[PDB]
Amino acid sequence: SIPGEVAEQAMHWHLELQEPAVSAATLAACMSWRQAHPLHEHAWQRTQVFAQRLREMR
Amino acid sequence: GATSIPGEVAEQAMHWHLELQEPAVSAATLAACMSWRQAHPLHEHAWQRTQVFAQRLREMR
Repeated sequence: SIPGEVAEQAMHWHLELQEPAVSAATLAACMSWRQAHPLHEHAWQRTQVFAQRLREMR
Repeated sequence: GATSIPGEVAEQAMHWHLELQEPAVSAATLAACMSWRQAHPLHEHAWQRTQVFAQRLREMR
């Protein structure tokens, strides 16, 4: 149950962290988002879990 | 016209955009949307252009 705005932020940061190469700026930014509100962190965690499950099904 | 999206890609792009418009989205739904975007360059591109035009349209309402 992630609110839509949190979800799009969650998606944008997850996708950035999937690039082959990530900048320190982007990391710093991702972490700041995660740390800014517990729902950010929760959204991040759950999205990690299902992304992993999804890959295991391809 | 100005480069269109193949029909099946657009159909998927509309589906994923509308899912993300819901007041609440599941993590499963995010993971699926991301996987689609990542599966082919056309998907990601369609997603981005669709965000752009949806925003423009909203500014016209």
